[PDB]
Amino acid sequence: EIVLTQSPGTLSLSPGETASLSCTAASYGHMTWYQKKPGQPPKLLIFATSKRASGIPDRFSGSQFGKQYTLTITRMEPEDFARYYCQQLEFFGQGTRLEI
Amino acid sequence: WVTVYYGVPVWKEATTTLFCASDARNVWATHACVPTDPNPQEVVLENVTENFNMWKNDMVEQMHEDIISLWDQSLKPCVKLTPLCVTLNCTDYERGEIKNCSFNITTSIRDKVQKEYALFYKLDIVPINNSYRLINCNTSVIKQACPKVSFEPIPIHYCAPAGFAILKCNDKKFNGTGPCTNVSTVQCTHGIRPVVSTQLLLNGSLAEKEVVIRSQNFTNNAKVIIVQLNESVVINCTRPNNNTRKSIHIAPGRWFYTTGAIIGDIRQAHCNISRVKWNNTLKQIATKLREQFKNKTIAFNQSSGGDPEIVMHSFNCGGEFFYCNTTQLFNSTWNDHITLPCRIKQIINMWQKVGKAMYAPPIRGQIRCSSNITGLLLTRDGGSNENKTSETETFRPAGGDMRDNWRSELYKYKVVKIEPLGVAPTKCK
Amino acid sequence: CVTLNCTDYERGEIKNCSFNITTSIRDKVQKEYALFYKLDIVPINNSYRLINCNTSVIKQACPKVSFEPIP
Amino acid sequence: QVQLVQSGSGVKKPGASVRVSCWTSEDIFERTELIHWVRQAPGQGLEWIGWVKTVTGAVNFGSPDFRQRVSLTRDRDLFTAHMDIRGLTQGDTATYFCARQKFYTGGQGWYFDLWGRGTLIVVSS
Amino acid sequence: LGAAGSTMGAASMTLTVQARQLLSGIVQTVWGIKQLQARVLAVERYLRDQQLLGIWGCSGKLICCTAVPWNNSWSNRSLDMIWNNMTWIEWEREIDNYTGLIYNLLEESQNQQEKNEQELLELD
Amino acid sequence: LGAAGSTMGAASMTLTVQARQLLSGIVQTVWGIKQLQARVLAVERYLRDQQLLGIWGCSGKLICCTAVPWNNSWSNRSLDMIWNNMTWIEWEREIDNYTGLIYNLLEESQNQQEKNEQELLELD
Amino acid sequence: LGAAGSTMGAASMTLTVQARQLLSGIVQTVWGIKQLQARVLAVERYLRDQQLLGIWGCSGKLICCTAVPWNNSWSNRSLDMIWNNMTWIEWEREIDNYTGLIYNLLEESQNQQEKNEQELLELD
Ligand SMILES: *[C@@H]1O[C@H](CO)[C@@H](O[C@@H]2O[C@H](CO)[C@@H](O[C@@H]3O[C@H](CO[C@H]4O[C@H](CO)[C@@H](O)[C@H](O)[C@@H]4O)[C@@H](O)[C@H](O[C@H]4O[C@H](CO)[C@@H](O)[C@H](O)[C@@H]4O)[C@@H]3O)[C@H](O)[C@H]2NC(C)=O)[C@H](O)[C@H]1NC(C)=O
Ligand SMILES: *[C@@H]1O[C@H](CO)[C@@H](O[C@@H]2O[C@H](CO)[C@@H](O[C@@H]3O[C@H](CO)[C@@H](O)[C@H](O)[C@@H]3O)[C@H](O)[C@H]2NC(C)=O)[C@H](O)[C@H]1NC(C)=O
Ligand SMILES: *[C@@H]1O[C@H](CO)[C@@H](O[C@@H]2O[C@H](CO)[C@@H](O[C@@H]3O[C@H](CO)[C@@H](O)[C@H](O)[C@@H]3O)[C@H](O)[C@H]2NC(C)=O)[C@H](O)[C@H]1NC(C)=O
Ligand SMILES: *[C@@H]1O[C@H](CO)[C@@H](O[C@@H]2O[C@H](CO)[C@@H](O[C@@H]3O[C@H](CO)[C@@H](O)[C@H](O)[C@@H]3O)[C@H](O)[C@H]2NC(C)=O)[C@H](O)[C@H]1NC(C)=O
Ligand SMILES: *[C@@H]1O[C@H](CO)[C@@H](O[C@@H]2O[C@H](CO)[C@@H](O)[C@H](O)[C@H]2NC(C)=O)[C@H](O)[C@H]1NC(C)=O
Ligand SMILES: *[C@@H]1O[C@H](CO)[C@@H](O[C@@H]2O[C@H](CO)[C@@H](O)[C@H](O)[C@H]2NC(C)=O)[C@H](O)[C@H]1NC(C)=O
Ligand SMILES: *[C@@H]1O[C@H](CO)[C@@H](O[C@@H]2O[C@H](CO)[C@@H](O)[C@H](O)[C@H]2NC(C)=O)[C@H](O)[C@H]1NC(C)=O
Ligand SMILES: *[C@@H]1O[C@H](CO)[C@@H](O[C@@H]2O[C@H](CO)[C@@H](O)[C@H](O)[C@H]2NC(C)=O)[C@H](O)[C@H]1NC(C)=O
Ligand SMILES: *[C@@H]1O[C@H](CO)[C@@H](O[C@@H]2O[C@H](CO)[C@@H](O)[C@H](O)[C@H]2NC(C)=O)[C@H](O)[C@H]1NC(C)=O
Ligand SMILES: *[C@@H]1O[C@H](CO)[C@@H](O)[C@H](O)[C@H]1NC(C)=O
Ligand SMILES: *[C@@H]1O[C@H](CO)[C@@H](O)[C@H](O)[C@H]1NC(C)=O
Ligand SMILES: *[C@@H]1O[C@H](CO)[C@@H](O)[C@H](O)[C@H]1NC(C)=O
Ligand SMILES: *[C@@H]1O[C@H](CO)[C@@H](O)[C@H](O)[C@H]1NC(C)=O
Ligand SMILES: *[C@@H]1O[C@H](CO)[C@@H](O)[C@H](O)[C@H]1NC(C)=O
Ligand SMILES: *[C@@H]1O[C@H](CO)[C@@H](O)[C@H](O)[C@H]1NC(C)=O
Ligand SMILES: *[C@@H]1O[C@H](CO)[C@@H](O)[C@H](O)[C@H]1NC(C)=O
Ligand SMILES: *[C@@H]1O[C@H](CO)[C@@H](O)[C@H](O)[C@H]1NC(C)=O
Ligand SMILES: *[C@@H]1O[C@H](CO)[C@@H](O)[C@H](O)[C@H]1NC(C)=O
Repeated sequence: EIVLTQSPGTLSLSPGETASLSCTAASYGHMTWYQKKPGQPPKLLIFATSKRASGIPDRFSGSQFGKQYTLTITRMEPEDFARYYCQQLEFFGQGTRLEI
Repeated sequence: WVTVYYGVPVWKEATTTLFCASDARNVWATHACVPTDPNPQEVVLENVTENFNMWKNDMVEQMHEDIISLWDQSLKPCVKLTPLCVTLNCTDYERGEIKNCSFNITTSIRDKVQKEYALFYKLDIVPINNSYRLINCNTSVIKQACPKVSFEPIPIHYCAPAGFAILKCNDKKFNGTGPCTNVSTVQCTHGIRPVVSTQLLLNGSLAEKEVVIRSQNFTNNAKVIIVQLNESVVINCTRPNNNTRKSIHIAPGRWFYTTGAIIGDIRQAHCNISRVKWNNTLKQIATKLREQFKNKTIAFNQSSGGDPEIVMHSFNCGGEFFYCNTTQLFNSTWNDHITLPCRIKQIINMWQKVGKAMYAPPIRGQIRCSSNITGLLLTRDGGSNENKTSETETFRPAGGDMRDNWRSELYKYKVVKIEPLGVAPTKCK
Repeated sequence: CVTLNCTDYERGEIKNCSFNITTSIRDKVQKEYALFYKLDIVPINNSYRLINCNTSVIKQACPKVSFEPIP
Repeated sequence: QVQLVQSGSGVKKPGASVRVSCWTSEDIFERTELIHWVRQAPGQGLEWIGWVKTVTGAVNFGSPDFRQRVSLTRDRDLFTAHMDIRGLTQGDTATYFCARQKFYTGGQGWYFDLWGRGTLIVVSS
Repeated sequence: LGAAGSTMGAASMTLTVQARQLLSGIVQTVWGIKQLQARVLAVERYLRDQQLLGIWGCSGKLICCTAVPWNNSWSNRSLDMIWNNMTWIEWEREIDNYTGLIYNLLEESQNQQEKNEQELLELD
Repeated sequence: LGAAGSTMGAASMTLTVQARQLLSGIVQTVWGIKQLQARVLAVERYLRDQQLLGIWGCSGKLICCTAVPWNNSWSNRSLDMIWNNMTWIEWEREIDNYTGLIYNLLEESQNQQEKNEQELLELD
Repeated sequence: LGAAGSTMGAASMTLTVQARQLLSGIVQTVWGIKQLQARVLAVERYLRDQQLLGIWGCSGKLICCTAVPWNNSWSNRSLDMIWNNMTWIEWEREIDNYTGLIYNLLEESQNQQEKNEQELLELD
């Protein structure tokens, strides 16, 4: 069983527009989101409870209401064109990347 | 018209310090507690339900602070080991579990310092040649328990202050969370004996019909699941040897005690638990765990971790500290006596408090212990992203947090405050 | 509470006793003397120890504290 | 973004062991409930390795291979933790990271609030 | 608290029947410290409630008359609608949003206004 | 306690005359600790007695009316037989075996039954 | 204490209006010790005043009737002379020299004599 999966995986973006990413997982429950740039550890963006993490200037948010969670990325700012991952306790998604 | 009433049977969740009460100094110096009422019967509140949460319940936190405080109050004035923290020259007398070590002791309440010897366990020794230091003769302070002070758990009752009440959940198989539909109230809780153990819980209350398992979040592997049996599994434990004790003068008013001699031959401490009851117990637990996890094969895979206080099963016996090999118990798997070598330690890192430790005095052999074995503290072993390969859940023994031992009993209680005033409309002058 | 070398000054009820004192709030320990009663002395030669310089703890009353019974 | 201090990078021969340390400030250490370790091999997503509990030294693992080859320990006097990996293979080349979780209740999930910079462990001929 | 299991209408007698306070009085070295503090708290809570009854023009009564009409702007229910079916636990859930208003009104109408009239009657 | 020297009949006036409580109120670091505890105890005892008077339908009165007939099954004496000759100290020796019964009866007849009737009168 | 700014005549209403006690109840490890002692003191002061009202034949009233005539041997003033112009702060300055006499008189006339008459009325 693949407990946690992530998609679209590869996203073709146009800065100024808002992007969205999502994860689905077995047994539901809360799930977090993180993002990284090459050479760095990932930063927390979204708390498992969908609360925004400190240090983020109100760019990322989302909701569940199912086994799925979806968040949006405000204006597709290039500053956030990081590799994104979901986490559900011991499981991670394979991640996604935002590209222009 | 607003009519004023007094004596209105309502309450709200509230936190307040609970009063200590007894059935009638050691550690549990309950002579300082107020004896409970005779026939301390409860009141069943028909048509009253209440919402409980054993992992939020502050009664556990208060209990935690009392047990620590009492332990320190009783150890505070006792002889220090610290003045003896010197490097010693030691010989080897299963090998050399108990060793005869010696030094030119600089205490002995004298200027004319002298050679003296003592018998210590290897378990408390850090090699430093054949020289050594004790494990807490480093950056920590060691005090010895007073020879006059026993631990003596004693059942302790906690009582609401007047103006407060304790609501008890009597709803069969309640898991400590959410609404309880069988609620009754008392001024005081039943008496709960302090239990000092890891991995397996000792005598305490049992489940009503079948083993029940409780968790704040069963899918969160960082949490420990508490398993409450509906029957006990008795175990006997001994130290089948004889010994003597010797004193060292540390301070003019204080003596330190070590083993003076090994009498008869040397034999390992061990426990003997019914094999049938144990095997049935794990099958019952696995059955209920399967319901919690729907339908996976469940295995018990021994303990793992670092420190032996967590890895080995531990318990107090009289004033003695036992660590036992439960690898012989947490075995096998289901998808439908036993002898445990043990070790005796003298230096105890109680409460896992950094910078402090207690030294236990000798009991001169003949240790005889027993317990009921009423429950397990378990954690799940793992899981990770996998390419749809296989399954089977496994569990291991857990411990080190005394609040779970208390929580395993306190889960049935909630503290509320009584608010006797209120109004309602009628008609009046 | 050290062993001291003492002389005899009804005989020698009050005696001048001495030792290389290891307190004196210093590393450079020194000889010092004091006058004590024989009544508080256990012979240990002419050496001795005090009666409670054995298995008991001795504290001195603060010089600023009187007893003063008071009704 | 508080950083944790890790042991450095290096190359090991197959069968070798590596000591991966992670030190932090005394308050950062004390406010942490769990120390997590993760692995990110080049081209791979993030793999959870396991955790060690900050008070007891208790552990949990992702893969059973880590359960057998990786020892996760803690030291409360030093305000450190370690990941001792034995039996290294070329398949274990990855950046290894230490991170810490400040979260303690049910319903919260697992967190990486604090991070080290990662260490690159290379295993080769 | 046995009375908690029934309606507030039933409690027109069971409040009275229950009667007994479970607060201070008749119901009433780390452990020594905690016990002393618990005793002090029971006293403080007891007196706070008694002082409120006093200021409202009430005394050592289980049931007390007011001089304040019920206001439907708070909660508009028939009397049967609350006395039957509803319990005291349920009832207070709405009153929590009005209690402060109610208490201020009780003080003025039942006690302050009445005592000023009585002083005039005494001098007269 | 000067009144202790006479009969309970004499005390029909000397209880009243004595009046003053010798408990809390108007009469009212190891020593600091003991003094604080003594003060708390005086308060607790005071309130326990006042709460009993309240629950019985009594108030801040030296003499209080009941709604409970005397029961000769407890102690059968003429009134003159107790008020004359006997003192209060002597009297309580028999009452100790009935006090609990008496108190429960006082609560119901004088207060609980009367307050329920008054509520009906208020609504009427 | 806002009422402190006016006359005692004005206070015939402002005492009543003020109403609320600033003592115990509704208003209510070195710091832990001091806080506990402060709480105990508030209770003691509260009860001392309440006990005095009780012994005088007074109850939980802001204004209470006596059975003692004013004595001009203490202070001979017209009523208008005190109620107008003078404040309560000023008034008590003279009463401090008579307060003890007054209190003893209040106890006897309003409570002790009346309670003895009531006992006779109850037996009658
Ligand atoms: C470990 O910790 C995790 C948290 O990290 C807990 O997870 C929560 O578990 C509860 C209980 O299952 C979940 O609550 C459920 O929410 C559902 C809401 O979604 C509905 O509506 C959306 C609309 O888009 C639908 O897509 C979706 O399918 C649902 O329809 C409720 O529906 C659930 O049940 C309720 O409604 C049904 C409707 O018929 C009733 O029949 C039920 O009786 C009930 O009323 C339920 O409320 C909660 O969402 C979980 N959290 C998260 C974040 O997923 C774990 O439970 C916890 N595990 C343990 C063992 O403790
Ligand atoms: C679970 O029950 C056991 C069984 O009672 C409790 O501990 C045991 O209590 C007995 C009490 O008689 C101890 O016996 C001791 O024997 C020595 C022999 O000389 C005597 O001197 C002592 O005064 C005492 O009688 C026995 O050793 C002791 N065993 C242990 C393990 O302490 C046990 O405390 C209960 N545990 C809980 C959590 O309730
Ligand atoms: C309970 O007692 C057992 C004693 O048998 C303790 O663990 C045992 O430790 C020995 C030594 O490491 C293990 O044997 C070793 O096996 C490897 C396998 O390749 C071999 O190479 C070594 O030369 C040696 O033989 C033994 O298997 C192991 N047994 C178990 C059950 O783990 C055990 O730690 C004790 N546990 C507790 C909680 O006290
Ligand atoms: C308790 O934990 C031990 C390990 O710490 C478990 O033993 C391990 O079990 C796995 C699966 O059976 C073994 O893997 C197999 O080894 C054979 C050896 O030729 C191989 O042919 C298979 O393809 C597979 O690799 C593993 O070697 C074994 N490890 C040891 C040290 O024995 C044990 O099963 C656990 N207990 C329970 C009840 O699960
Ligand atoms: C709630 O649980 C209590 C458990 O004590 C049940 O009452 C007990 O019923 C047994 C039956 O023989 C009696 O022997 C006990 O004496 C009863 N307890 C008490 C305190 O009297 C009670 O019936 C349960 N209530 C509900 C609603 O299930
Ligand atoms: C857990 O159970 C297994 C299975 O019975 C034990 O392994 C057996 O140990 C006996 C000991 O003499 C061997 O003769 C068997 O051949 C072993 N079985 C296998 C399949 O190897 C195992 O030792 C038990 N674990 C513990 C700690 O007792
Ligand atoms: C719990 O609720 C039930 C009904 O909701 C109560 O039963 C009522 O009891 C009165 C007592 O005389 C009867 O007149 C009613 O007819 C009963 N109702 C029904 C539907 O039979 C029961 O008493 C409640 N429990 C408590 C403690 O009040
Ligand atoms: C002690 O007892 C004696 C008698 O037993 C009391 O004397 C009585 O006092 C009243 C007071 O008016 C007289 O009327 C009686 O005639 C006296 N009796 C006799 C026999 O002379 C005396 O007062 C008692 N002491 C106290 C404190 O009451
Ligand atoms: C302070 O004193 C002045 C006068 O001494 C008070 O003023 C009086 O207020 C009443 C209120 O209705 C008026 O009727 C009087 O005519 C006012 N007097 C004068 C001379 O104008 C003032 O109120 C006092 N302050 C307080 C707090 O009472
Ligand atoms: C004290 O701690 C240091 C830390 O590494 C250790 O090396 C040393 O052996 C310890 N000494 C004792 C007696 O434990
Ligand atoms: C077990 O916990 C769940 C949590 O939602 C609860 O609904 C259920 O009723 C509990 N079990 C019992 C016996 O109350
Ligand atoms: C578990 O499944 C295996 C599969 O072959 C089976 O052999 C074994 O007997 C099962 N265990 C039980 C208790 O039925
Ligand atoms: C287990 O619990 C029973 C309960 O009565 C008790 O009598 C017994 O001593 C306890 N201990 C053992 C080892 O049976
Ligand atoms: C591994 O992942 C691939 C992804 O498509 C999946 O098709 C395959 O079934 C998975 N596992 C196995 C054992 O085949
Ligand atoms: C201490 O006590 C022992 C007991 O016999 C005695 O022999 C010795 O002389 C004592 N020493 C002093 C200083 O009193
Ligand atoms: C209160 O009224 C509702 C109306 O549907 C009814 O369902 C409920 O059972 C009633 N409760 C009681 C205690 O009569
Ligand atoms: C009470 O009556 C007895 C009867 O003999 C008598 O002896 C006694 O003196 C009387 N006591 C008083 C106080 O009158
Ligand atoms: C009180 O009377 C005196 C008489 O001269 C006057 O001066 C004073 O202002 C008056 N005070 C008030 C408050 O009226």
